[PDB]
Amino acid sequence: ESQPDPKPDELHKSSKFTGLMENMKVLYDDNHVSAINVKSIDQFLYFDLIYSINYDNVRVEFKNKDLADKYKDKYVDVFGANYYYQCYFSKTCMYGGVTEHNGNQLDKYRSITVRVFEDGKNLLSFDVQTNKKKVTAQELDYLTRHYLVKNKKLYEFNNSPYETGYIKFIENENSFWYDMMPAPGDKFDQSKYLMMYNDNKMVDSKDVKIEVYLTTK
Amino acid sequence: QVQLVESGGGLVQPGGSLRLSCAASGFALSLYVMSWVRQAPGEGREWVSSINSGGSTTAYADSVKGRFTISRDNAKNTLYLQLNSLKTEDTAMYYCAKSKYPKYVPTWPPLLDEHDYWGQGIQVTVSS
Repeated sequence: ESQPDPKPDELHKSSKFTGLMENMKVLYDDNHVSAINVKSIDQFLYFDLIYSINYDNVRVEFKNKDLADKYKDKYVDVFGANYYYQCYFSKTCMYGGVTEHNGNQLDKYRSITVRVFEDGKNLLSFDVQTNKKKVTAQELDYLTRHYLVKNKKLYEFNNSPYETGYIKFIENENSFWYDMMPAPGDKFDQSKYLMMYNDNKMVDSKDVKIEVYLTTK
Repeated sequence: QVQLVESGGGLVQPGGSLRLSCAASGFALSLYVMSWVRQAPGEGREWVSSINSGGSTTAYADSVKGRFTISRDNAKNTLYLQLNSLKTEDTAMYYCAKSKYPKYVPTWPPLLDEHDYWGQGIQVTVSS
């Protein structure tokens, strides 16, 4: 089935987050994990895999054992938004971001044109690019937000110019979306936020459309 | 291995200007808030200034605000401090300090104890 689009007061409001939006911003700045054609070299818990990506140990956490079992010792590409603070390990941590390398490579990059709406109105479109036939939503989300942070100040040091935001992925009939804003209160926990990626959700890079819906204050 | 090496600084008359430079190696500067702290004779460490990883946000101690400017160049892995309108009270060893927390900012401005590496330091003297 397709995910119902956000309800009236379902989306997090940035004005109700009173901590430093910097802690969200830094997740969608230049720093990120990207590795091509690598295989796991260790494992901590039964739902993670450790990769060597100088080389750092990257702990990739999945939602369950089935996903870790699937990719253990398979040659993959890894792409995602990593964190350090309270990274539990025994170095950096991330969730998901894993795609089989073999059979998934494109000769030429595919472009996906993000459509950006502000209060319902399309003011901006821009392309993200990938070499992958099947690509994680995480990778596409990161690339989309990276552009919006640089160019639209999506996240600033203290807060955002936007009250709400969600990113919507559409593949033919089916769609799903992520809330782009922090939960309310004075703390932002990066590990909790990023866990949304632990399902390793994948989309087809030819068919997927990306729509971002922002509201202003 | 993590290294911070301060250079520049020096001796100047009151009202003058100096510049400090810190070359970072063994880590990516871009992951870290960076700070300048100083230690004047017979004093404890004093926080002077901080800059976030991006470069968009700077903070200064009251005593130096409007006179000093912190900046960074992540590509060159360097932190800078411009010291203008110097006063005798500014005489001190100056140290470049790295946040203990990659990709995370618990407090702004940062606390002195939220740094975990320092260089050997560079002398600034405003000669009386």
